[PDB]
Amino acid sequence: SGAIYVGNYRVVNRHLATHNDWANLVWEDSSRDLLVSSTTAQGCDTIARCDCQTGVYYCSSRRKHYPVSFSKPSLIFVEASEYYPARYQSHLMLAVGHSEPGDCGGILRCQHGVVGIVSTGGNGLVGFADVRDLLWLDE
Ligand SMILES: Cn1nc(C(=O)NCCc2cscn2)c2ccccc21
Ligand SMILES: [Zn+2]
Repeated sequence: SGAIYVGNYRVVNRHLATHNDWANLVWEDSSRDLLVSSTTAQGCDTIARCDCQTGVYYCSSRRKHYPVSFSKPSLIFVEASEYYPARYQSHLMLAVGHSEPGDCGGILRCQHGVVGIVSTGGNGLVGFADVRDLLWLDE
């Protein structure tokens, strides 16, 4: 689990979105595993606007943060789960690192702020859903 709070928005994995997230829907993209909902309270996380390929991510299955090198956001074929069939997920970044299904929602951060959130994994690789291109989150 996990979410990013910026301004009047909440950014979550689309497959983990609650009934309340869907009732206050702003934007969703099934190909990216992302959903954004509106909030009453003002969030204060900072979104990174950069092309960093190094950062740190939170791994709840180990209660630890790991520093990683990750690829640039792209279109990668990912295997099926109970939430999605096997498909091409877009705006996805991979890194060598540990992850489990329950780790989805953990934030990946660089010196500039929040880069994205854990969304896919397997074979000793962890995938993150990029949020740096969503410029409207700051207004
Ligand atoms: C981080 N992580 N996530 C999952 C997962 O099944 N849930 C996401 C659902 C999904 C499927 S394709 C994009 N999102 C996973 C499975 C094994 C190991 C690590 C993992
Ligand atoms: Zn950066």
